[PDB]
Amino acid sequence: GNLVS
Amino acid sequence: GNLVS
Amino acid sequence: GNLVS
Amino acid sequence: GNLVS
Amino acid sequence: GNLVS
Amino acid sequence: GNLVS
Repeated sequence: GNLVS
Repeated sequence: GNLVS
Repeated sequence: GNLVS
Repeated sequence: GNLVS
Repeated sequence: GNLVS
Repeated sequence: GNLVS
């Protein structure tokens, strides 16, 4: 999974 | 899954 | 932010 | 931020 | 997984 | 920040 802020 | 803020 | 796959 | 795959 | 801030 | 794969 990916988290981009 | 992906989270983009 | 940006996510490009 | 950026994520490019 | 990836985290980019 | 940036992540490019």
